[PDB]
Amino acid sequence: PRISRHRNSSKTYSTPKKPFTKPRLDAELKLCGEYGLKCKREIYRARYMLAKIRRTARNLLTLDENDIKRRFEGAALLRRLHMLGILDEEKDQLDYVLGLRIEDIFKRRLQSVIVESKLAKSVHHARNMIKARHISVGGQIVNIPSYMVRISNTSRVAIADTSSLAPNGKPGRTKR
Amino acid sequence: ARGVRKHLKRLNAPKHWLLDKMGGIWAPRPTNGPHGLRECIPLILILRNRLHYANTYAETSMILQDKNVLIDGKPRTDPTFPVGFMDVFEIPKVHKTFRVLYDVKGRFTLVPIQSNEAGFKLCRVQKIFLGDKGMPYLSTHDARTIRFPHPDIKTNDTIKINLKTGKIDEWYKFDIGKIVMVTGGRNCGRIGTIQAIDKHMGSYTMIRMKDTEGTEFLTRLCNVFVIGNDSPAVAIPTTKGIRPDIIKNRELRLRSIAKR
Amino acid sequence: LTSAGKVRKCTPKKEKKEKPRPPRGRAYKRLLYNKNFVDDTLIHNGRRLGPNNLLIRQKLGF
Amino acid sequence: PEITVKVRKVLNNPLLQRQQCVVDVLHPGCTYESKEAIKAKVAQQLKVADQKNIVLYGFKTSFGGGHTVGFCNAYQNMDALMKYEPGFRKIRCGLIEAPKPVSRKQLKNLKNRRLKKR
Amino acid sequence: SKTSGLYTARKLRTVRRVNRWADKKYRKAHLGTWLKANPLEGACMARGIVTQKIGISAKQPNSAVRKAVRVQLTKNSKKITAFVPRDGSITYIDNNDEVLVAGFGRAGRAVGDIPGCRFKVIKVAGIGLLALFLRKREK
RNA sequence: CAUCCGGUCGAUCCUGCCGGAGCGCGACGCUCUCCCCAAGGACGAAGCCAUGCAUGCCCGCUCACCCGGGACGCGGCGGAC
RNA sequence: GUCGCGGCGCGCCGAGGGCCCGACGCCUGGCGGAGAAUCAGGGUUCGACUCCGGAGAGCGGGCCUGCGAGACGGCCCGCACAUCCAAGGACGGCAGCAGGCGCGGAACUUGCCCAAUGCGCGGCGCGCGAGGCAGCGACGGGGAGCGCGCGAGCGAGGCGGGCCCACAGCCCCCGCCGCGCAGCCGAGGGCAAGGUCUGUGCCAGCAGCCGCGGUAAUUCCAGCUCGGCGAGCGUCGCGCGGCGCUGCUGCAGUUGAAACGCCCGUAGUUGGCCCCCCGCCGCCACGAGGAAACGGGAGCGCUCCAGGCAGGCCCGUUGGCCC
Repeated sequence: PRISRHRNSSKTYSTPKKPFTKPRLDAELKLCGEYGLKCKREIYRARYMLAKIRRTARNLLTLDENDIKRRFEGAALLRRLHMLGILDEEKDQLDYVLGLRIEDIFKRRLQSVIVESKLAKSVHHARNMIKARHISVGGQIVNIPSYMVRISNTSRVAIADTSSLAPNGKPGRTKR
Repeated sequence: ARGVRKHLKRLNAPKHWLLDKMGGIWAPRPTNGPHGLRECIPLILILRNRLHYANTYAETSMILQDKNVLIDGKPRTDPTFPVGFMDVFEIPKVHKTFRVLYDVKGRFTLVPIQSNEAGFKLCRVQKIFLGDKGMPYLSTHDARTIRFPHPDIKTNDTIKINLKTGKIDEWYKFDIGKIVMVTGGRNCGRIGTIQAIDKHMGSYTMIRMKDTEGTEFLTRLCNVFVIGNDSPAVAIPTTKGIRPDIIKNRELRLRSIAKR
Repeated sequence: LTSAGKVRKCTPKKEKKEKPRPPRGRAYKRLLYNKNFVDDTLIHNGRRLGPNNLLIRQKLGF
Repeated sequence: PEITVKVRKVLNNPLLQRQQCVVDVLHPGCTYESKEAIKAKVAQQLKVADQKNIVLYGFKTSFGGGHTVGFCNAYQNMDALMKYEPGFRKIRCGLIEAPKPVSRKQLKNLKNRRLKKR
Repeated sequence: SKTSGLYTARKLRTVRRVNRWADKKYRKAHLGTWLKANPLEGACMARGIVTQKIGISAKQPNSAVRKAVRVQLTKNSKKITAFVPRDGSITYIDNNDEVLVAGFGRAGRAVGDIPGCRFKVIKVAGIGLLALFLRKREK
């Protein structure tokens, strides 16, 4: 049988219901320039994550307030969202969870965080920098632009001392 | 078909054993002896998982071949020897001895004991039967068979085994009020006093016992093991079967992970 | 069936025009962004226009 | 370029006379020059008194960072290493040489042929 | 209609079971008479050796001579007439060449002007027919 | 985690199917810069099989030209998993 | 008789037994569940395949051994189907693993090894095509690329050294070099993207459907641009969704398809109002009991992610709980 056969796998993205719709295409392209997104598949993965969360809150909210269930899981969902920075830490209500949008999830992507921190000039520049392993999420080198930073980790993010700046000074173009 | 099965698959193995899904495609096949598969846990699992004294099964066999560990005071070389409730797992070379009890979440737990506590182990008589010329015999949960029991002891009445002379020491009979620890099912791992026993003649005597949280748990006589009279008798785990709820355990988990 | 493929064998052959190789990946979508949204210099002539219009073209080269 | 090597959760194992632990080797902007280089550094905390007695295993180096974690098997005595050791681990260290290549297919072919020859 | 009573489930189950058969779609999918009729015999593709070649006049209004090869499937020795897609691609097909034929696309219905033809050639002599048209591979 | 849209007409409103729009999971074509996980002769042939291989271990009982090697057999246990 | 119970078999005696709440027959390109696909709610279809139970080793049978086999990597017989042969005889059984042929639309190496995970046997480890390790492999799932900037960089590679490994290798870590690289389907609609410029002339073709082409083809065949999706994209067969076109929610029956020509009528289904306070039935709630995986779902930064149960001086660190 083998251990591998036992391993789970998942489709983390939702493809559209109509794939040639004019409104969806326009917003997608506007989002694509905004966050330096590689393919619509990355945008799709964002919609999926929001839909899971929205449904989880929806079910807990249909359950009556103070029903054991909302206490155990609703507190957990809010905690998780506040700790990834998707949700404002003041809101802290399950009803607010429903009113989230994919853009806000995309905002916590490191490439957007690097740009607001300014460690790079553009969202394009942020993607190239994170790829070159220049970025550090805090004592840890990050090569993946997708990385979603936790709200606490944002301050820890800095260009790693070993990199293009403050270093050997001789990699790539400098060597020749 | 044909004869017996000498292999156990990892996902078939009991959940309380907490074996890794990707850890292996096979699990230790527990052997027969004093405890059955549903109500046992292999000796290799205590030494490899909780104790971590032996890195691999091979190391556990080497230690066992040299009689490093003694259960019930006897050095046993069975990696798959079944271990269950009140079994005294004493490893003298490491200098540490503990009993094997039940955690609130139902996994078997190693609870440290003093030298007096190490000497004796509790037992539960399943029933008293007549055989071999009519002599009565009492069969403990640990399958220990004792000829000629004192007449007062009845079915389901906890008794204490010397384990040095291996004889009955005393009997705490099962009755209303006496403190018991559930051994199986949803309430497994919970110590409570007996509020009432429902006769339910025909099948399944169902007993209700309540802990000091005012919460009554209803469990049939099969998995009710008396642990002293009103006194808890033998030392009990630190949680003491007080039934922590899911929300409360959520806070405890978060405090533990607060530490880095 | 003696007339099979009558247009294909007698159609004239026009060579593929050599072109600046287009950017690929996120870089293509990034260059598609200037056209679609912020910028708009290439896609407008006093009003919105289609990407393959004969008026957008000739004004943007081809 | 400094290297800091620490032992965490060491285990007393009189049965196999070993000292199981987890080794955190910190080599920021550096490469530890092999496990033996940090074996002496691990020996300092372990206090075994013989670097050879210490066995080092599973030294995963984290992606990019200088936090590498490796299980440690500093046997308390030499007899333990002599006995309770994966023959291959003993071979990796260089404590013993390896046996000359054997087909194993021949070891099974020999079994098949030796049974047929009654 | 809609008999509804707390204890009337059996009547409703029977009605659904009997009535569901009425749709052509349930019958073609589940009666399975079609499986025996299907030349493809429950396969996406079938391998058959070309036994004949012909030109089928396109159904009016559209007029052309669609190019097709009559092929007997190797699997069941069952006749199939298969359209050759692309422009002048019957030149690629040769009699006795051996072809892989796939459904025309309407699940057993003739597609477009071609009359009563339910199959199309996707491969000739181990080489994809589209690739032959696109000049990816030769003969 | 609630949607439709083309085709009966001179036009129109219906019913009604036809065809599209989504996801699978197999085939087929074309193509493929790296890394991770991962299915793989089930699909009306439970058709036929060349070769090699998948079940041994023990040392009870040693008068087999090293030794107390532990041949070989006898025994034992497994081969029913 | 059996391990035993039983028409299980045999005598003996009766006439039962089953059935529109579908017996019996027949067919099944029928292993069943845990589950899976799709999915507002309800639903539909599949369940060979990972776990559990069943069944079989070409086909029927029959046995022996053992505690347990009607065992086939045991035996014996017929039956097809092989091999050898000095011609008397001998002898198999890959629905075990690799590998071969046939067949089909369709499917991988005659590898390497017990180091783990188990098991058999031993007390100082041996056996294992169970299993692990490599190769093959766009079944698929997941993550980063083909630049950014206007000067600095990376990693794809290449080479050493670690790390890893039964031994390699891969990963990862380092020095030293360092050379980014896109397809596949379309642009009349539905359906996002020229009413371009060629050829051609109801031909050749295209087109799921509407249709297009017969000299000014928005549709073919090509350059041209553009659009979708993306290391993938297109086609075919099917499942599900769409389809309230199967309808319990939730269809329709004057005329679109559809009230039996009528009345009686049993089975079936459905029955007004009434008693409070009990007994059975459903009924609702909450238990207990018994498999995990799976699916949820607590916690945990596998660098992110698909993952996995981790981790870290830790609730007796965890691995809860629901189903």
